[PDB]
Amino acid sequence: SSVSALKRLERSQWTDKMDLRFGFERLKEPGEKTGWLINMHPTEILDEDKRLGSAVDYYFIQDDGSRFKVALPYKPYFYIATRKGCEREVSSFLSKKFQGKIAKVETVPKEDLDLPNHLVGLKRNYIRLSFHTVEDLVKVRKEISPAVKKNREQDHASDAYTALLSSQLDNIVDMREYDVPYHIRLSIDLKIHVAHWYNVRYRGNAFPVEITRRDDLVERPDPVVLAFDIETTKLPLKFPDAETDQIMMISYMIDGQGYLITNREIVSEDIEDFEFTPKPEYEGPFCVFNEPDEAHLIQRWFEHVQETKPTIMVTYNGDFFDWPFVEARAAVHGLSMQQEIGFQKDSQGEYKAPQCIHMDCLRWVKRDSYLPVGSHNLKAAAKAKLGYDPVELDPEDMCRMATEQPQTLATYSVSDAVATYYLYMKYVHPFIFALCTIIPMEPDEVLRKGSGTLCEALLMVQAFHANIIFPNKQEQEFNKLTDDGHVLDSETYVGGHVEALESGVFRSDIPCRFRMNPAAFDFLLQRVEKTLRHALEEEEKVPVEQVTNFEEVCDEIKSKLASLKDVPSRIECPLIYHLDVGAMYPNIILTNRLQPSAMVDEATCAACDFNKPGANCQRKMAWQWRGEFMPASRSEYHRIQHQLESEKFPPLFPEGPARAFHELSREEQAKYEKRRLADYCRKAYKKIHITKVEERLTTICQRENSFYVDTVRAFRDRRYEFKGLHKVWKKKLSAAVEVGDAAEVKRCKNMEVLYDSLQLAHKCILNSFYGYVMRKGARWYSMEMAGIVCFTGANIITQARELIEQIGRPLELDTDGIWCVLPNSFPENFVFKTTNVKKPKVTISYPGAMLNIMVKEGFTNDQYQELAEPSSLTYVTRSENSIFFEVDGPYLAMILPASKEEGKKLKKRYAVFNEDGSLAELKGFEVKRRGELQLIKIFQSSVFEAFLKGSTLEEVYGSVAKVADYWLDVLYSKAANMPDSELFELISENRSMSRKLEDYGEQKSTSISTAKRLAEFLGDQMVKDAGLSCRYIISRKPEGSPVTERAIPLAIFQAEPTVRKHFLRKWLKSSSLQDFDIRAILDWDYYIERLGSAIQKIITIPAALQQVKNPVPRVKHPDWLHKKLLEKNDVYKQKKISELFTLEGRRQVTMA
Amino acid sequence: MFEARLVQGSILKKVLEALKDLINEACWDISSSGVNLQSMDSSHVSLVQLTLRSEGFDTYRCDRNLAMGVNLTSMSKILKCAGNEDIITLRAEDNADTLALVFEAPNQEKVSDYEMKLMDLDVEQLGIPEQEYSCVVKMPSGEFARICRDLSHIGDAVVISCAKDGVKFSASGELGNGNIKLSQTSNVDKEEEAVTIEMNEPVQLTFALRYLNFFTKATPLSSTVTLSMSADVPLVVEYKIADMGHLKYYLAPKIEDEEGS
Amino acid sequence: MFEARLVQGSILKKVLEALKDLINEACWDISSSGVNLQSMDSSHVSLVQLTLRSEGFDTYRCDRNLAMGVNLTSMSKILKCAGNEDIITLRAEDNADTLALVFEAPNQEKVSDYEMKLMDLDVEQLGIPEQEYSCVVKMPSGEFARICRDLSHIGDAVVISCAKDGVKFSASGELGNGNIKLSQTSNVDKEEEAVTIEMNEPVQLTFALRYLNFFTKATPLSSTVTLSMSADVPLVVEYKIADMGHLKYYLAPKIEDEEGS
Amino acid sequence: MFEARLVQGSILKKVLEALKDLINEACWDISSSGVNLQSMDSSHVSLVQLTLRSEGFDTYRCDRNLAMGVNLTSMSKILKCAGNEDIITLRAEDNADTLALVFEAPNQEKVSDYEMKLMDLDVEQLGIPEQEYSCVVKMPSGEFARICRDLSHIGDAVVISCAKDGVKFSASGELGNGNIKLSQTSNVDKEEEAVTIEMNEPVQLTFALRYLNFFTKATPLSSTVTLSMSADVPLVVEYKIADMGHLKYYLAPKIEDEEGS
DNA sequence: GGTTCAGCAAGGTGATGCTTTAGATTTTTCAT
DNA sequence: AGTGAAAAATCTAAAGCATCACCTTGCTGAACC
Ligand code: SF4
Ligand SMILES: [Mg+2]
Ligand SMILES: [Mg+2]
Repeated sequence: SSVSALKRLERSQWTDKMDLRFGFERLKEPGEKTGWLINMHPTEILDEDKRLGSAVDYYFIQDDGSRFKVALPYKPYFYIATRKGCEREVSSFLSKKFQGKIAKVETVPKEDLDLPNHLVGLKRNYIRLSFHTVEDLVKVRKEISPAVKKNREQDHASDAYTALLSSQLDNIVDMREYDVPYHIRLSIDLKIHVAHWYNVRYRGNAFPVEITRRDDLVERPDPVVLAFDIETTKLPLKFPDAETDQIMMISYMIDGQGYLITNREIVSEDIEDFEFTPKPEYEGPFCVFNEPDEAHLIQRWFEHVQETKPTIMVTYNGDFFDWPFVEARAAVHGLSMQQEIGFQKDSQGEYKAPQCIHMDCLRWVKRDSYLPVGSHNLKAAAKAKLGYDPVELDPEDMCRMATEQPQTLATYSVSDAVATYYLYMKYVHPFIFALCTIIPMEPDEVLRKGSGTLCEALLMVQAFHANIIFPNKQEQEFNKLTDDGHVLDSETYVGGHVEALESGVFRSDIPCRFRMNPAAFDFLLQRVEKTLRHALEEEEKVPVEQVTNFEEVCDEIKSKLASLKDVPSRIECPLIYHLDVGAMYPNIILTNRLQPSAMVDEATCAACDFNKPGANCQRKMAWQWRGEFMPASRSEYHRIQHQLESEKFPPLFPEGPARAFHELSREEQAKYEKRRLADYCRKAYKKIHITKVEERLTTICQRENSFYVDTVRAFRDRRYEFKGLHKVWKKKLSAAVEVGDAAEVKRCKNMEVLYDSLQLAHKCILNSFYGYVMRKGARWYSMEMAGIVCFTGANIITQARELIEQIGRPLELDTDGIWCVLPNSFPENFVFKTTNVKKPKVTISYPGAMLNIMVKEGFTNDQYQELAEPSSLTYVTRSENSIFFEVDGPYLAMILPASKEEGKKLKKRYAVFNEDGSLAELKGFEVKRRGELQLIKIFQSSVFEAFLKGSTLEEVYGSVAKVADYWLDVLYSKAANMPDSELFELISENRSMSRKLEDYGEQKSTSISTAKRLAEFLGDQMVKDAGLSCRYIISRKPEGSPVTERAIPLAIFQAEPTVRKHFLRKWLKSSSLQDFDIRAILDWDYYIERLGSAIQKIITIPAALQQVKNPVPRVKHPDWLHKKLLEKNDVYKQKKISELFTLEGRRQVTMA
Repeated sequence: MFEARLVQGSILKKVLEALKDLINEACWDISSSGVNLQSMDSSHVSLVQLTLRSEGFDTYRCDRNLAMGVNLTSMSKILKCAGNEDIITLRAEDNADTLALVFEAPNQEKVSDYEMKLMDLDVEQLGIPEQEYSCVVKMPSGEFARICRDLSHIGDAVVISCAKDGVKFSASGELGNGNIKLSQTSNVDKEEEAVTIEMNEPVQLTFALRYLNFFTKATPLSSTVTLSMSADVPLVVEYKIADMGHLKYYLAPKIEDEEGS
Repeated sequence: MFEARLVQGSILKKVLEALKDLINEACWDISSSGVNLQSMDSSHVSLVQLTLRSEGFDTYRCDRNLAMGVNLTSMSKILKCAGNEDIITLRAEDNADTLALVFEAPNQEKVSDYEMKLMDLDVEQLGIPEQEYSCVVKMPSGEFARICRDLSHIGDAVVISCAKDGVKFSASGELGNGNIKLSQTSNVDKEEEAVTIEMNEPVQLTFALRYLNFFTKATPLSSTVTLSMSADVPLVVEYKIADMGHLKYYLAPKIEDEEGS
Repeated sequence: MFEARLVQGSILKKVLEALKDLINEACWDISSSGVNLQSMDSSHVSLVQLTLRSEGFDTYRCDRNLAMGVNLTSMSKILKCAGNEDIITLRAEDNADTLALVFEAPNQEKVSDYEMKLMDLDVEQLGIPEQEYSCVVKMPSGEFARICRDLSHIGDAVVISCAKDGVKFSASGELGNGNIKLSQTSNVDKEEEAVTIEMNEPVQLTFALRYLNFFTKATPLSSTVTLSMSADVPLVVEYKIADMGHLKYYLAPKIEDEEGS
């Protein structure tokens, strides 16, 4: 293995010489130096002993830019727990199996997260096996893993035998840490966190590197950040190719100074320096370099990156169109991006340099920016966050603009660059680094990786502060046995309760109706003094005796609420609210003391000897369980297991030997067993899938280890601490802007941006806990925890719905929060003139206080305790009721769709529009997915931009009727007036083709038929490179044949006309036809049915549920809704029986 | 210890198959006067009243008043086990909730006996007041059930008018109007094909035909149905199984929203 | 208006019962020759004609050639209200803007009116190419319908061929090949099973059997099917008895001229 | 070269309807001993044996032992066009890879030949254990179909007892427990509705009513069915058709876990 | 007064429309 | 403004089941010899 060793050696000094010329000179001199951490990457730095070893290099920046790189040796980690009392000989066998492959094997006791009888101090102990290098680790992984899986079944069988009794390599019982990476485990055990000021001590060469945190320096230096963006030539109406097309312009943005390099081969003339300033806080200084060809352009780019040396490089969708194009244009011109700036593709298709963090704002817009889905492009993000409109330009017409005038095209390019760079540094750069101070991951991977693994990184940090061993990834278990005795097929927690109780247009100017029950109002009149008292004493944590102005706001409350009693039925303008905690669910963990490692059944709870009634050791909580399973019994499973033993069976390996029962893997025999039972109960038991829905109660123990609880506690109150610090520094800025103290105002602006970013990142992770818990297969995922949290969320939110149904018209129940309306005569927000000098004004929310007393009086819990001082043995008794349903403010509009059958509930579908017309949030609609048809996209945009017109329901449905009448009249006239060239783009649908034509086998579908037509177009040569996603339309003239066999591509229509005509007559099965124009072969019935289903499910059915006549009378209702509507409006009505016949008695068959 | 003999066992089949389709639960009452079933719909609109006495039940004795809340979606799956000529013997226990059946063949070749455990529930009681109940008409059950099943497709509700010129069954529907007239062919010695119509005033009242479908399922019990109506009252329908008893079934109407203001 | 007198009205209710899947909406044309339906189906394949001559009925009464475009399946749900022994009586109206149909029980005590407002659609009339076909066959519709519903479900395509000795119907499928041969009856004078074939030159055609037993199944209106057939022409399927029934189907050969290969 | 005649078409048409549910793929055996079919069902619990002796056919001349392996659902799909009166003929050749068969009528007019292909798969030929039957009941098939569809609704696991007094079916379940007794009929000399009891020692075991329904759907084969049982053997169902042959079912009982029993 | 053939009620049965279960396909969601 | 893969909603074919018109059969009544 000397050749691979010298290869990875050459890779090591290759990256080292790459970074030495790029500015990151090594820590080779003995001394002590400060720094701020930037990047983290694995490397293969050796030692002076010439022993093979993997190391890791950190990158440290300075406040003046005298950067450096520090490489320290560090071996990877691995844990194996073996059989008790015989762990010496397995470690000696492991050490003697490989001369020096293993680096060190040692054992130190630890604590298990789910070991019962933990009060007596029980211990479970692993052994640590360390290798000197990572590829030896993955080699041993591939060597041992199937043996581990097979021996795991042996250990499982042994456990079953032990349970029945209760009723050399094979000495290893389990193993962990095969999925944690190198750098990740590195940080987990050393606690070295990106974005923290550090100092390094390194005397001599034999000594390792010492690193120490310097956290008192709360300021952060600005890294040199280069944001860049390409534009490429292209042939029209086609995605550009990287083999023939070339770059006409690159635009880039380094630390406030901007440059633009342009190719003069295609561009007609030179470009002068210019200024572009959209807003006074966005400066646009720009210099222009012009090179004759693409080779000199990319050479100038490479040398300027080599000279300016940016640590962080910023793109927008860089991993998709940018890097393959520039890498291929380097490769064409005899160069490569590996050899001068070190940017190559990784295994996952993403581009990560060893020293320059390639960072992509599109993934942040997708993940954390809370923009509506389907609105993730750069223009939308710049309008939503930066508050300005980027200049638009058609890529189809940009090629002729590249030769007509270069100035406006240059302005577009630099506008793209400056939008990317300011959307970087104003919002997401301190946001990412604030996320980075708590997440132990290098910046490119912490932007790329998903939400669940971010929660995983935080829990691994707090897990190794608490010294616990990591649970593995939760695999799928084959043929789980129900306690009733049936094998399972699917096993699910609470099914995501979503309900659209009403549908209609809702605004702050519309007059809506209220049926007000005065009983809740009689409750509120005698509650409201204590409700505002508790709101001021808890949400502000100040005593009520501090304020003096209680009486006049109380009198305003009384006047408004008393003017609410005067009539139940009333009509005014409702304010639109969103009644919820932003993530109630973390507080549901907090106030219930929930954690995924402390929930068991009654059996092992009774096995623990410290059970006691009337104590906090035994608490129970409710949820509901779902299981789709197999109705066949348990004894029959042993019967069919015995009948499937010792017989001949076809091997899956071609021309293989006679296989037996023992070496069969679980998945193939699992499919065989599923087929056998599906055949057995297609005949005898009348069913194969039984869906049992039941309710369950779980007992949650005390905190054996409270690691999942104190993380959320400390993270929540550190979030509130950072919020308070940010507000304090915001007031400092709000005085400093009129102080006139430029350097100080700049530094406190930096401090308040830093504190705002920490607050925003903490808010995002607090929202991320729920998204982590709601998936299966996570390394800390408990089934019962997810069920408990979702069911208690449902119960609390339907209690809130039950109360709020009487103070207005609540609309949409959700797994996130009530989306409702409230009357405007109902008071909305109170300002308090408070004599306290720390706060002259206090903003308090009246629905917020009402929901706070709702969650306080509804749920009183005595399990909360505080541990202040262990020395005095004190224990204060108080209850934590921190469910803060924060009304986010009165919105401008709310749109709900309806459903296409009688009485079904929608699935997370609505639109919420904020006050300034900006689309606040959208969920569950057709614009979410970029596929389907774009015949529907323009209609949906033109209807959602047109609900903000008019004052009454008649006027808003008049405007929507105008929009739908326009678009259905374009459709109904067969789209005749406009030119037809864009119509082939507009109408056609584009479906991807993932597999080949022969992978599905004999199954035939629409995409299979389209691929067959494409094969019949040219031949097998197109099949050889059939990686293109197929576009198609639907034929009309062969009626009766199903639409799955009725798809024709548009590739036939670009061919030369005679073969088009002949082979179209071959397709349509009608050789007597005469016309060839695209007017009649379009299946306009299917298209108008699609647009009809859209206009039914968006507009007309909610209109019928909003007691108004149909805004589109030419689109008829469904039969059920037509029946219900024609039955409702007729005053002739059905009278019940309790009124026409009196009551004579009530009885029950009582027990004697 | 309750017994209830029935030699002509098809009539218990015919009553029980007419209450599965719109009653989920009805509570049988037993007393010395016989067996009664006074029970409302679960949709709380229309109500059943079985009354069977002891002059058709051959072997029959009962000394105590009690009730059993039988289920109707499951009892009419275990009574068609007998054929159309078997005899049926009900049995019950004082303290147990188990109702037993005995199906005996008339030729003594197939003997079966059944047990069924029951449950206790909590329903309401709606006693009837006594009124004029005029506009009484007598029709064949087959013709009335046939026309009631027929009018279900054209309309969803019916207007019934008892006037001098026969009886007016006019169903109201979106497609068309279907109306039925009954002629007074009183010059027939046979009571089957001769209808009797007596009245005190012309009465127009409307009813739900979607409930009239599940209503009219009790076809082959009596050869002649007797239906009667008045103003602002539920229609009364008697299916007289003259050997022991009769099915009275009461259907509440639809009315207007009084005088608007 | 064509409120004609019928001695028995079973024919109309069963042709509406059977043709509720062939035509989704038709128009009733009535002229001095009687009633002539010519409707083109939903899949736009065949043109179905029904001729019910006025002299076949008891009486005719119309102002002029009247075409009423009543939805064909809508009034099929209401036409089975009448019995097979029910009759349609006679009435006279000249300016009726709403068509009513009269229902009269065989015992002449029940009368009914079923109305339908006048709504109309204009359907283009298609010319019918008519000439002397080469082969006309005649078999009772019982066993022909029986084998047509027992051989369409083994194969989708049939080669139908006519020769002197016996006409054959050959369909292949994934479970095998089947074919039917019919000989000639010469010593048989009874109508119940005689298969008479008038024969000019042997013909071969290919057809889909799904359309033949399902969308074109109106068997009991007549008792003997006659198929007219020739070279390069579509099918002519005839259900024909006397003046009481004549219906016909025009399923076309959906065979291409070897453009697949 | 094989040839067979049937002067009746009921039995060969109805065996395929009787057997298509348990068996999807079978292996016929044609020889001088006749027709043999031993088969497992697709769950490998129940055993079937279709046996036809050579003397039952009108003329039955063959060559030698041939095992042929087409499936059964295709055969039932293609052959069910024959009625209960059409006469049957089948012919075959060794060199030919297909087997022909005509459905002909006695008037030599209605006639249809079908040729069927040979798809080849050979299942294992297991030896059927033949032992004594301790209890034999010979009872009508219509009453057996009625009692199986009777007990299908109440429960799923039927317990069957054979005793001196007769046979006793019993059904457990959540909707009650039913008990049916059938005693000896000694005063009835005619045997198309009576029962016959051969008795050695009392037995009782549990069987699955879905499988009993799958056996009892062979009911048009014979007016009587011979159920028989012995110690722990699969329960055997004998369908004594005629002198033509037998159709024998064998069902294993289900093992009840002693735990919680 | 025996006979006998037709009339009619009634069970069995093929055919049918609505309902319910089961397998393949897209769609959302989550990781990247 | 990318990608891939899994859980769930959706679409489609086949079996269950209650119902209806019709075929065949047992009981019975009135004309006949
Ligand atoms: S809840 Fe049960 S298992 Fe947990 S500590 Fe208490 S007694 Fe032990
Ligand atoms: Mg770009
Ligand atoms: Mg771009």
